[PDB]
Amino acid sequence: HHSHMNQLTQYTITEQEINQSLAKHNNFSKDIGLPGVADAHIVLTNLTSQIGREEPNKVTLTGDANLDMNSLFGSQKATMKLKLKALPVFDKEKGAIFLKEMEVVDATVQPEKMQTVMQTLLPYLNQALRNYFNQQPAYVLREDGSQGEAMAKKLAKGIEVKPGEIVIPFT
Ligand code: NA
Repeated sequence: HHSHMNQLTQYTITEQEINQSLAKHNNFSKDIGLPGVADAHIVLTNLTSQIGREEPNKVTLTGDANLDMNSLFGSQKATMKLKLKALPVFDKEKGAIFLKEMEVVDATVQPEKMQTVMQTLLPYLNQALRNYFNQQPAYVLREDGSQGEAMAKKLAKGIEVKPGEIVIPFT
């Protein structure tokens, strides 16, 4: 019965909850690189997370990107599979979890000639990613959801990353 808080001492956010939230909040569509030389517009979709399985305190993400790579002489479409890693950090003020310092762990690009361009543009993509996800939270605690979530917002004593899920202690 919904009148009883599942958990009384903490609140838990699963990989699946983070994924659905990202699916809502992730609208990453940015320009990366050097206009007129190697300048890509990149849209990131389908971000799926893995919580705290490698580095105990870090999160991993897989996603797809579509790119339009541009130069003064033309453009070419590219697609990309990415693996990313980030550091979840809780902002008490906003009652929100941010995936900070996001960077590309591995990437595969098609077509082939776009492979070397993207390797060069990697640090630009890293910049766009961490600027985007440093300010767009991955998860925001609401007051009009479960009572547990309401209580996390009010009491949250930071977060703790465990295998498979993010825990927000009330204590
Ligand atoms: Na940027």
